[PDB]
Amino acid sequence: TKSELAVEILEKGQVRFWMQAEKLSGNAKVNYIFNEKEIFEGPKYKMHIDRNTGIIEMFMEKLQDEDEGTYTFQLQDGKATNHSTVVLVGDVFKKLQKEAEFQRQEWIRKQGPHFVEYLSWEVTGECNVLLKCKVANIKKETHIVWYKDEREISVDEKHDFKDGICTLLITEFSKKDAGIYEVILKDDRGKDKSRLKLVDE
Repeated sequence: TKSELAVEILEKGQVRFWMQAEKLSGNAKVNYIFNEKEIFEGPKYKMHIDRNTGIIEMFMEKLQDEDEGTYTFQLQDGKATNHSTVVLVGDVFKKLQKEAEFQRQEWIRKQGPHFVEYLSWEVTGECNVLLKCKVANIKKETHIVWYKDEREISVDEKHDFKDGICTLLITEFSKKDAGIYEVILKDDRGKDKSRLKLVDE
């Protein structure tokens, strides 16, 4: 065994269980085990063996809570028999699960219109407040919608860009302008949201 069973998070948040054998014959057999029960290729687990490199892999799209536990690859090649086990319990499980969830959601988010910088505010002009954000992967069809307190606020609709700044000018800022501002980006590729609680005293 060149390396024992280990688990890492890949791009798109995929979960990769892998180990490396020094050598495989091409006639090797692997059994995959989770919490003392054999598991099989299908909608949940995908398995791969690369003969030349000795790499044996199992992939998952994400970790459900019930996926906490002990994983074993049982390897048989000729008379040689080995196993390698990883225990995914406690903090390591939580960390893997959260990292997978975060990376998967981030990859998805980025395939559509999304925020690069979330809402912030500045003062400009004659005591005005400008709300601003920075967005990316916008297309002509993308809807950009601004709200205060769940009520739409109309702005000029000129996003003749893919990446850029979106702003909302609040003229003569006063108490009536306090509230929860939101900007939604959306098209058939995805939806992203930003929020800003603007107070006045």
